Amino acid sequence: SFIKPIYQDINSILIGQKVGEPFEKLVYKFLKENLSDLTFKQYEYLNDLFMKNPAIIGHEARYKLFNSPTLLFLLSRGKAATENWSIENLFEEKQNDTADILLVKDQFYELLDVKTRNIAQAPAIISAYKLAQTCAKMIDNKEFDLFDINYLEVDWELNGEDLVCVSTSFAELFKSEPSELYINWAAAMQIQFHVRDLDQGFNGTREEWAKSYLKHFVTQAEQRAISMIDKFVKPFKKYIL
Amino acid sequence: SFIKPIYQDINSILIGQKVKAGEPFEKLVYKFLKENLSDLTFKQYEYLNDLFMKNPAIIGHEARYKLFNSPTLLFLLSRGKAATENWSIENLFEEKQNDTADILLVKDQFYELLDVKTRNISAQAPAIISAYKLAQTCAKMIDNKEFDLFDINYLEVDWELNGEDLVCVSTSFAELFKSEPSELYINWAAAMQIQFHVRDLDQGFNGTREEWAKSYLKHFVTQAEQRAISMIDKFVKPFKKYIL
DNA sequence: GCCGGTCGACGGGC
DNA sequence: GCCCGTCGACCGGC
Ligand SMILES: [Mn+2]
Repeated sequence: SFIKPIYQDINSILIGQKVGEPFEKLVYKFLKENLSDLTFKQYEYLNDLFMKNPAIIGHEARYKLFNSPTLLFLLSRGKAATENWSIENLFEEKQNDTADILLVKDQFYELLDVKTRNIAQAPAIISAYKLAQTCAKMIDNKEFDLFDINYLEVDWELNGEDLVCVSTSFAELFKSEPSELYINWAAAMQIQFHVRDLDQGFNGTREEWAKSYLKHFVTQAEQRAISMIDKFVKPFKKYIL
Repeated sequence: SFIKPIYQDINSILIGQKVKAGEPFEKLVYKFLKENLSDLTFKQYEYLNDLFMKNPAIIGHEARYKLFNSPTLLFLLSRGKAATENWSIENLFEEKQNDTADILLVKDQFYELLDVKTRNISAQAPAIISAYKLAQTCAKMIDNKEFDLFDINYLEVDWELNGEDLVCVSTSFAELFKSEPSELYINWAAAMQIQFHVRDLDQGFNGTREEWAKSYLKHFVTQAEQRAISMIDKFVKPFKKYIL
């Protein structure tokens, strides 16, 4: 995390700003103004990577520029989009992209999401399944010291016509207890939580985090299958008889 | 249906119209219907505001819920205790993008819920209704024998890009209750949404609406059982090896 | 709050 | 095209 060591600073600049989505642009702005050389939006990182490798043409070749199957899986775009890419056909911000912001330096990747809220309902974080896949690849490729998925919550309060930042929170996914992670299966299998109160006491490595998270996903997967029978089958059986 | 009879007209008018998202086409259908079927044509929050406004005596969520005279229709169109509780002429409903129906058409205690879909040409099949929402609707239709009360219909607006602007090329009309229920594709991960292309929706179901409900509920259940099972191969089987 | 279902829009494999 | 995940934004019952 390149953000933790300057989170003091980020908090204080964010506290008192006024406009809740417009808030993440102020996080980007600040980070770009202060960590310029390592601050990227995801489509921007991809553009930079590919521009800097003009000889690397076509999807299969460019897929090799990541030299990480986990990072190829989290950060890369699809075969065709990676094929059709050129200096005249650059990538553009897409919501479907994994990270709000990318911070990279000395081969380390900090995937960062900004979450904005008033004072209610837990946002989508990542597909529980997409995470399981991330973990599997981590473990398979022993990529335990490559990336973090961290979060920044901007808490705002209404004010006339303005919205004002009351406070900020920061959390690191790999510092959380995997089993405390709420999975909303129906809602695109999205892990949901508020950054402000995501547990931060996990005392293992990313390897132990990945194993522990796979245990949780597998567990909940089993639990959902069972829950589906109780919720979606049993009650409706009486109408077929 | 109140638009089935006038569809060649909505089709007449829409085809050939330019727009400089694809969504503003929904805007043109609403304008057309509001003008040619003024009293029937709503938008779920309009009807909601309307139903309550013309009943100033009826106050609070329970009393207002009675206004619907239909468990099944309540389910579809209602806004929940607090929203219904704090509704007034100084706190009217506004359209939410997670309401049931884009457009509501109503005459003589009959309801036509109309969704508008818009598209290019070989696009993703869009969300229709939560398979589970529909499962509850059907059950409610049956528990309460409400088989002649509402239809769920769709209008598809096909556009092609023409330089800066989009030009309506064709349109489609289809009825959910005329589709063969067992053909309805349920995308479980994506909010349990049944997805289909309106244009391709088959319309050869011949039976009571009851038979459609019973037949839908057969599909939903079969599909649910299959999904739960498939979670084991999709989400358990591949990750077991990682358990230490 | 916690839980979890709903509508939208889109990617992206084959 | 079909299949079906992934990210947004949201509701609304306890
Ligand atoms: Mn975001």
